[PDB]
Amino acid sequence: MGIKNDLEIRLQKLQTDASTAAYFLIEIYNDGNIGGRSVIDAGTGNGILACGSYLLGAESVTAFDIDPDAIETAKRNCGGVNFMVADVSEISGKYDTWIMNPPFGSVVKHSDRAFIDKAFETSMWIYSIGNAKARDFLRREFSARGDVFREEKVYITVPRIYRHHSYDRARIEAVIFGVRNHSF
Amino acid sequence: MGIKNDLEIRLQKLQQQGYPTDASTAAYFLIEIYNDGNIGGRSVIDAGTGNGILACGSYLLGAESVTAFDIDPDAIETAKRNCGGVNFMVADVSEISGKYDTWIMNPPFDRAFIDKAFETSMWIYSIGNAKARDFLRREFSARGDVFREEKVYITVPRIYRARIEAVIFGVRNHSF
Repeated sequence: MGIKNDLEIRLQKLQTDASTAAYFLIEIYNDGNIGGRSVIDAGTGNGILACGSYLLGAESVTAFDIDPDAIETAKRNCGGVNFMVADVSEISGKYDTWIMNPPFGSVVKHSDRAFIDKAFETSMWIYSIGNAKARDFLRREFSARGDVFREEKVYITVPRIYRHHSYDRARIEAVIFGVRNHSF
Repeated sequence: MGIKNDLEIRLQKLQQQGYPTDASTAAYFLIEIYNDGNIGGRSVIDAGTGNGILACGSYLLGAESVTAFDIDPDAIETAKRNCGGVNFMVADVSEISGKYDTWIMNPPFDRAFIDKAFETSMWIYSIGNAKARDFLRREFSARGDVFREEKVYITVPRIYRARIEAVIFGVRNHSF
């Protein structure tokens, strides 16, 4: 029932939710940036975005996280992916596409800019999905080093257990960025 | 001791299964690329990988990522056993389309592999029979800067002397 649904069910077998992850990845795929491409997934966590890229036919997929426990789980989820434990400062290879899922929001740190800097020194096509609170900062930074062809609003549910009132909004705002590196 | 010697012994233990570049020459070749700074922490692609010796060697030298392809399914199966940390795949060179820091090949001389190398990688290396030296030099010099064209000898059985003249090419892509 569509590539998004077909991918989603494969992601659900693994140990961003599967629907959102599938949506995000299919966009990159339709842009022509997954299939037959070398891809690197930064801050891979359980590896869902890396496994998804592999499932979509990426020529090669590399993924890293600072947490060894996350990598241990990721490797079992999809062995075909080149998973590694590493700090972003350690990344030094070249890849067609860079994917990341930034946790930071309003407050930016040395690390937050570290991922952006590394992305532009590493890949031609850069994608990010995360909190919409970093929207202004990210757009500014991405547009200063590349062409932002995508800045899309996507809604993420906030469990009621994390809400402070019945009249509060049920779904916060996230943002998807797609950028073409000015460098290579 | 010796980085070259250590790698050589490791590569020799690799299963042949499916003139091959001997472990010594392979180690020598890869160490040159490593010292050029194009293996360690880099994304490497080994074209026509065979039993995967050059791909496994690149992995053992700390490549950040290694991809390798061959049109022979049995070679790829043996390669995967030799070093599972490498992204081995069955494929014709025409199907390759990703970008990598470094392209490594061992041509049995085909412009097909050469064209793909220049389309995909910043650094291009080749090792093979010295008789293809003129052909390859012409092909490489047009789309890149040849910084290495070295004569070396590969150890081979006498059944077919025990040495054959080979040539090593190191090229920097004009592109990228």
